[PDB]
Amino acid sequence: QLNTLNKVLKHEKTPLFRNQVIIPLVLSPDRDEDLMRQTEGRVPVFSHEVVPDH
Amino acid sequence: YSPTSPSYSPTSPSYSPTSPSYSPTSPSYSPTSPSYSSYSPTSPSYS
Amino acid sequence: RLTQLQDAVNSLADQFCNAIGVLQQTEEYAQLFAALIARTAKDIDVLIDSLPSEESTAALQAASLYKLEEENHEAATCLEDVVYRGDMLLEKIQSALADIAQSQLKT
Amino acid sequence: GNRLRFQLELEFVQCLANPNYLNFLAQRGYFKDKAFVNYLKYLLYWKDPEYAKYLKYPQCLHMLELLQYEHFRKELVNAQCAKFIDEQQILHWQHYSRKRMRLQQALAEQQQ
Amino acid sequence: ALPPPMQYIKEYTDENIQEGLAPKPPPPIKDSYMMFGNQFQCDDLIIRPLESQGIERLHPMQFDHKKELRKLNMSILINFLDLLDILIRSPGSIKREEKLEDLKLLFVHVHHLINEYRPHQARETLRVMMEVQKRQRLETAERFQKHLERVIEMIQNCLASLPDDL
Amino acid sequence: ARLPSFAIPYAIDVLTTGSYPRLPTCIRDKIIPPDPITKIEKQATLHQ
Amino acid sequence: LSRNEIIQSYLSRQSSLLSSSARQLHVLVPQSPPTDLPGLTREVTQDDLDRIQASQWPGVNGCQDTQGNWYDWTQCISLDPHGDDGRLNILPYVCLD
Amino acid sequence: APLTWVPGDPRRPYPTDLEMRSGLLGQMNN
Amino acid sequence: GPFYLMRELPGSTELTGSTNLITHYNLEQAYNKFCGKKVKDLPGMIDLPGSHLRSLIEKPPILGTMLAGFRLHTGPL
Amino acid sequence: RDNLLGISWVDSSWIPILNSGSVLDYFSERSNPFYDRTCNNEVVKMQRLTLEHLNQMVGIEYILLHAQEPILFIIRKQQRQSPAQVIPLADYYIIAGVIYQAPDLGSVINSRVLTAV
Repeated sequence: QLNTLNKVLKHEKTPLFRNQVIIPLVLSPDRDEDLMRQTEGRVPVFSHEVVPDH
Repeated sequence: YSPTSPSYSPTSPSYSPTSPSYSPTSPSYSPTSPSYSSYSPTSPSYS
Repeated sequence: RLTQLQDAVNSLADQFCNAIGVLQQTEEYAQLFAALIARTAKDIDVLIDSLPSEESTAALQAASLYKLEEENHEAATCLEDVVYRGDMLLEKIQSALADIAQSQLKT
Repeated sequence: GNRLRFQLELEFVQCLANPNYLNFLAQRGYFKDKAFVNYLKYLLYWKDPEYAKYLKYPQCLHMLELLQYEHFRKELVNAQCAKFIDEQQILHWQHYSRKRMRLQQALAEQQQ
Repeated sequence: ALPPPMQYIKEYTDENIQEGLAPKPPPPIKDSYMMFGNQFQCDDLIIRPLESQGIERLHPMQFDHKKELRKLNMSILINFLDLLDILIRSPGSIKREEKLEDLKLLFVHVHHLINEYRPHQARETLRVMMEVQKRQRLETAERFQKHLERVIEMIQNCLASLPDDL
Repeated sequence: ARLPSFAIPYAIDVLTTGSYPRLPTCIRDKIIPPDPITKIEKQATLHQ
Repeated sequence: LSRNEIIQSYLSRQSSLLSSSARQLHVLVPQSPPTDLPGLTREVTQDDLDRIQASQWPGVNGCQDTQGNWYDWTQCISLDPHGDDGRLNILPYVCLD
Repeated sequence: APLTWVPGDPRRPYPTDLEMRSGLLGQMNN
Repeated sequence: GPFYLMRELPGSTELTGSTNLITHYNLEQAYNKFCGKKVKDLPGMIDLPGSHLRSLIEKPPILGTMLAGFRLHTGPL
Repeated sequence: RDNLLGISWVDSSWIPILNSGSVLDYFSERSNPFYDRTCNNEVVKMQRLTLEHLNQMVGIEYILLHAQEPILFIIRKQQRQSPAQVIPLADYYIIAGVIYQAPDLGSVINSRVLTAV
């Protein structure tokens, strides 16, 4: 279901996505409570390893 | 299984990498005259 | 100790370089720099006054290591010979406690 | 020749002391092959003193032993593994040295 | 450029993919030149290379490290005072380069003397440590001897215990 | 130019024994599972 | 490289002094013309081996100091060479854990 | 351990990737 | 020379920071005249000599008489 | 050259000498696969203390976009038709002295979904 649900939304009329480019602004070692809670506990404290990995 | 760190790991080379050439050895500048007219992303854990 | 001596020699220079730098770049600065240099120089002297001329290190070193090997062998023998007989105690003295236990349980 | 074999094997064993290279090999699937475990078993000749005399980076030998347990190679594919092992290695190293130094200095200064 | 994080497993492992008896044996102790890392790191060498190779020697073969280190400490303070003297008279004089070069020369001889001390310390450590080990073994043996007598003391205590019950 | 301290006990552990007794053991405790005892000590502990 | 701020300069004094540091100074060691192997060709005199193990040898087994306190290589010597409250603490030469 | 060793300090206990790349196993195999 | 160490004394020199150029080149009179003038300009002298362009003059510095006389006509108004 | 998104290039010797203009220089090197030996960015390596080469006349150029002093240094590839006219081509981001190409939104999502399916 969610494979097809996701796919239909994607192929429905939408702005071009290959256009946009994801770029990271800041990486800091300070403890992150917002980031962690938002990613449901996984991947916290946006370190250096995490941007090449993700 | 390990300390504060992204809770995810992958297959092998998220991206494969490469490298430059042997640096110790290389050429020279050989120039000529005009003729005649902050933080630290180091492994050491932060406090 | 030796790492401290090397760091002290390097610092003795640190206060020279720093002193001259400050100069080129008021009286209290020169006073404290002078005191710093003199203090660390005297510390380097009293630290050098430690490591000695020294002697042996072979002739006496070799003789001492050979004697130590012999004495280590003899001490190992003495400690084991005691140990074979030490473990001997617990071996059948715990079986004597088990004989008492067997006689008590058989009643 | 045997000289090139010796040199390449020495370089490889000294390189094995790197957790990054170990995670590299584990992710690339070199450990799963039954040829690499036999190569590791053959590489145990470095424990001899005549061979250990040429080892500049000695931290490898102990690591090599772990690679024989057959559970170290199944794990370590994770990057957190290399993270943790390099953390503990550098921590042991630097803390041992600087902590001995600082403890001696602080005790000498406080006792006076 | 073209190179990656080094070529991956090859050659010896290809050889190793065999069975029972087929793999090649270990290499012999190449007692000559090798290439670990990038440095040659060839065998047959000393610990503290003589300062004669690469630099001048301002110290005679008597080399009573303790006395010469004390002289070198003095030369360095006096040379600093002379460098200040070049600053009084002519900052641009040619001697300024020499004085700056001469003080560095002195700081290097002190490190060569420190390098003599490090083996003087290796030799002393090889000599001792087994002296502490020696004392610890004798003390552990005395403890066992005393413990056994005390265990025999317990044996005689048990003998007293039989009359103690009777 | 500064030369540093020798390995000393470390070099001794290197040349004589191979089992590195330095750094942390937590590596083995967290990554390698323990090897089980045979009947020799199974029943021995049983009787103690 | 300008530095020279009163605060920046003041940090330099404390850091440099910390690494470095009535005499309470070590007893002056007279030079020995004969050494145990080359100087006195005394080779091994069992006496020398006995002296190093238990006797107090001023420079082979320890540092004498003044006031009579004897500090062995393993021990750390606390001494006050300058006439000031601050005391040079010399850490152990051997430092065997 | 270096006296000045610091968290940013590059020197490390493994054989170091950079030394593996310039190392014979890395180049001679290629 | 058993002592060693013991390096060269610099030797006295006349070029020093001591002598101000006032004394070094004997311009002690130029500085006095400068101080006197400061206590007391070219534009003022020019405005006094005359009634009362500079960029054009700077740029210039960086870089048939009978017919001219007769050509006078068709002006002066 | 198979997939520029799946390549990473580095040089440990260059990593200690790194901060701002240094980044532009490292990218400028040559061996970096992303850097072209043609275009205009090659001729800025030939030019000296240039301060406006991308405007008056134009071409493919590489310019730093956002910078964090220790590690993060993002570079953008522009194609100018004329002065005051910029067309962004791609973005290459350098994390810890390791250069990657910024993944597209749609391309990354689709490939990773294919791995999941």
